[PDB]
Amino acid sequence: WVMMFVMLLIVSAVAVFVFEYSFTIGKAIWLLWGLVFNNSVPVQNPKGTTSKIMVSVWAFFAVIFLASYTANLAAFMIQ
Amino acid sequence: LLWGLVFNNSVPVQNPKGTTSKIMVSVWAFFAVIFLASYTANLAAFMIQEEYVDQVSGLSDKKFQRPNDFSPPFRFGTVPNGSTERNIRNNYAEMHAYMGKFNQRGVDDALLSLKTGKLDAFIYDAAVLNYMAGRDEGCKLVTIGSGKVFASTGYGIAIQKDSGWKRQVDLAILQLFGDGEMEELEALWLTGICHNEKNEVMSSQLDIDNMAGVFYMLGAAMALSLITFICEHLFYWQ
Amino acid sequence: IVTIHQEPFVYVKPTMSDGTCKEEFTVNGDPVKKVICTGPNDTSPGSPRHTVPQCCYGFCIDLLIKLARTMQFTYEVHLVADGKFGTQERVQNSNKKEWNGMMGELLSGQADMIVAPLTINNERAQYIEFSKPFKYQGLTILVKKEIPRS
Amino acid sequence: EEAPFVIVESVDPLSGTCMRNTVPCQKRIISENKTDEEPGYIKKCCKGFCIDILKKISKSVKFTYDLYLVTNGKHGKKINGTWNGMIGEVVMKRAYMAVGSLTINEERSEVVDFSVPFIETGISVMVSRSNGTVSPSAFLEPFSADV
Amino acid sequence: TGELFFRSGFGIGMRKDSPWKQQVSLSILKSHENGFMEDLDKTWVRYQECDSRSNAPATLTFENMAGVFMLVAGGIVAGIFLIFIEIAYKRHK
Amino acid sequence: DSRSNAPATLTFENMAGVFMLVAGGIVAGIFLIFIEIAYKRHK
Amino acid sequence: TLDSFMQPFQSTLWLLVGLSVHVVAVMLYLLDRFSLTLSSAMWFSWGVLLNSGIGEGAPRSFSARILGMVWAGFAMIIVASYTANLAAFLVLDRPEERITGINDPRLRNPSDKFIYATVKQSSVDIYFRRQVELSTMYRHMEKHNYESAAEAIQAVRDNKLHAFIWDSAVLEFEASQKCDLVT
Ligand SMILES: *[C@@H]1O[C@H](CO)[C@@H](O[C@@H]2O[C@H](CO)[C@@H](O)[C@H](O)[C@H]2NC(C)=O)[C@H](O)[C@H]1NC(C)=O
Ligand SMILES: *[C@@H]1O[C@H](CO)[C@@H](O)[C@H](O)[C@H]1NC(C)=O
Ligand SMILES: N[C@@H](CCC(=O)O)C(=O)O
Repeated sequence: WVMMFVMLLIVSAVAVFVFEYSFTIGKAIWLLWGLVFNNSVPVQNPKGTTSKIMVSVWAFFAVIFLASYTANLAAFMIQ
Repeated sequence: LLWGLVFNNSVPVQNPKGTTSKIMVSVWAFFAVIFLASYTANLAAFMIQEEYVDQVSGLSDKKFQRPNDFSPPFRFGTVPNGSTERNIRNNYAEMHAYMGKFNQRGVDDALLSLKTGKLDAFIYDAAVLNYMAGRDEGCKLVTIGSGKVFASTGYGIAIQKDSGWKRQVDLAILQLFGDGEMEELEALWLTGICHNEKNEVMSSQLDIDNMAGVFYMLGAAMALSLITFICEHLFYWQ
Repeated sequence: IVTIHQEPFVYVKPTMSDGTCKEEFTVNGDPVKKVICTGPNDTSPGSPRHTVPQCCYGFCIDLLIKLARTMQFTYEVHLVADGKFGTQERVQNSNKKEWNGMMGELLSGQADMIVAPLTINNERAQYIEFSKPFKYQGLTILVKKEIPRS
Repeated sequence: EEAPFVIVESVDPLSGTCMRNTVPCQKRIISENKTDEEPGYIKKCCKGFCIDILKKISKSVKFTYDLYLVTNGKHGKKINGTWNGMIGEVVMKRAYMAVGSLTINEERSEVVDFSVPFIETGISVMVSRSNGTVSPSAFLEPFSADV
Repeated sequence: TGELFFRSGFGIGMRKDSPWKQQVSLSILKSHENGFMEDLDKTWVRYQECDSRSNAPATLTFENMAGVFMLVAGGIVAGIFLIFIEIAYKRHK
Repeated sequence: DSRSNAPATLTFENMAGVFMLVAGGIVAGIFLIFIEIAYKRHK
Repeated sequence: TLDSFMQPFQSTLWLLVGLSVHVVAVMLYLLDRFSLTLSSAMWFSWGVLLNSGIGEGAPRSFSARILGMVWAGFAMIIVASYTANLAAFLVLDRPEERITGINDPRLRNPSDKFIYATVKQSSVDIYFRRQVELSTMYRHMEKHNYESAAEAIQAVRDNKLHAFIWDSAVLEFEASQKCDLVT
């Protein structure tokens, strides 16, 4: 949990650095926190090629992390 | 919107207005969560209780009658100078020659060739192969189906013709059968380790062989979409 | 020939009003070979002690036809009276013992062969001759399974 | 000799004989080629599934025997009108009975007289269980097209 | 349920002084090597009409999960019965 | 303590391969963001 | 070994899905101008598989409005099969054997590839050399016996012994203090 939270903060800092090339840190961390707990919360997406690729790679992280959690939990309830 | 809401809402959509629209979409959204959660759970149950299938169906398969009509030909053979060779020779000639061009020298050599990929199938006696399948380093070797003979016969004692001990031997064998000694002998000498209940081997590939249905469905869908496109174009042109 | 009512081996169906057996085909359009059986009536030979012709077909009926063509002999199949397989009992508390059913009808001279799923054991092998086995099986237990509830 | 029915081993090097619960069997050896060697046998020990049945038969009906091993061919084959192996030995009368994994068939039942069978057998095919399975429509195994 | 015990086969009973007792045993062994008794087995004994199983993965049908279909319909009918109340809510309040 | 099923909780190094993917993409992206910045200047 | 990316799907499936996403993307572009911008096709085709909201592109033509619905339905099947397959790894394991006890086929018929013994001059020896059904097991056991109970347990740890028969009061104490053995 903390091992992914530190990388979340790193990605937020990278997005802040890319923003140089109204996107503050609050919306960034909100979007990056919602994207991994099933994106449900209304959020605003950034602009340009850099923002789009950073969010797409983070979105692939979320799909794999969420699918292995439900599978592991199912194994514990069955055994 | 109503089609996207049930296949994981991903597609950009616009929501309606007012109290009526909001309540109708919220009740439909609850339908989607329950329908999607029971699908993954049911699919997981099928993969955990799946069951394998045999490669061939017996000696009357297409691979044994027409070996050249496939991939690099199927390799099967037996050891000569026995009863199975005499049985195969009188019923199948081309198959007899094809399996005789792949002769062997023993049971252990045949098992080694089958384990080292140098052979695909081995035809021999039933009890010997059952014993070899029930006693192996691991349970890699198996018999087709679940254990089945094709030429029913049994082991007997060869005595001289027109003798006087045949009736006594038969009566003694039937008495041993009626007392229960055969079960003890088979439990002592004919026991096995492998050949348990055929559970799943927990396959770890899910390659194109299993996942071709979704690609076929996508191809059919895109073909139908192109057909509808050209039909609408021809209708608008007229 | 003497047979017994066994569903996987011998079917016993009544004849029509004409007297012959009705035709019947299999799933691949080939005719089924039947024969004219003659045994007891429907219920039992006890009160209605009379015989009526019937129809026979099954696993043990088409096997006798193959033996009749290879060995070139004629047969006349009928059903056992009491409906038993055969066992040795005591008769009126006497010093002698006798068989019954299909086993006691062959030794009495009322039959020549027994085409039926008769189990080869040690007690019956001391009086008659059995041939090589035509079907390998054994004993098991038959029970009723439960229904699951989701 | 077979894998589960007739096991052949060596005698005890301490006492020079076979262990208990076994049967002493004697195979002959031919080493010389230019000259004919006098009859010389070795002493082995035979046991297995058929040996216990033979012991029980010999205990039921009183008779004595002396096992030995075949050296002419294997189970029996008819070559140019002459039977080899155990089938040929019983036919030219040097053996009286043959015990082992001999299967009753029509070609051999015209020169010998088999007994009631004590175990069932036949023809089978052995293949190696591959890592694959069967699941072409696993995605359609869930809810049918009605829902 | 269970394994097999007292394994003995079926045979044809004939009297001891029968001349046919030798020609019958030579015809049964001949019908086991040419495939004659396997046509008789797949015709009468082997059409297995109802398959058995232990795990039996069962696919859910319409009536299996029909309770979830009822929820959408119920909500929609109550919603109009409630939409009219909502329409009257904007007129009175 | 012994067991047969032994439900094992996944640790950090157990699924560390997925953490590497985000970092790798981010470093290549700047090495690619500079190329993207030069892409707007030259093209 | 938790091959996160390589365990559920094979190496050939990851490349076939990654190539089919471009086939549907450029198809939506051709279905627009024949009845979206070069950039709309790229995100919208990737915005449904990765489950992320990027851009506002949407097919306007009726001919492309049906291709997208099947495209969305194809991503849910992959994710549902991804989780279901991953759940088969942690519940199903390889069938172990482990000697069932004294009636095991490996002990009744001993060979030269399985070694088992006990301590010499104890009451385990008297139990085996007294019954006649245990004659074939005693001869194979007599030639491998050790001197004490502290040297035979170490042999099992160094893979020089296969099985060791002793009292349950002592063998259940080493199995609890040494987590690499089992009874
Ligand atoms: C099957 O029997 C034949 C006999 O016809 C065996 O063939 C001979 O093999 C021996 C052993 O090397 C040679 O000494 C002979 O010269 C061979 N004779 C002929 C005519 O080829 C054959 O080896 C046997 N095969 C098996 C597997 O037992
Ligand atoms: C076969 O017949 C006899 C022995 O049975 C012999 O004289 C003849 O030479 C043999 N021929 C061959 C080819 O074996
Ligand atoms: N039992 C066979 C040999 C083994 C086999 O052919 O499978 C025989 O006596 O001829």
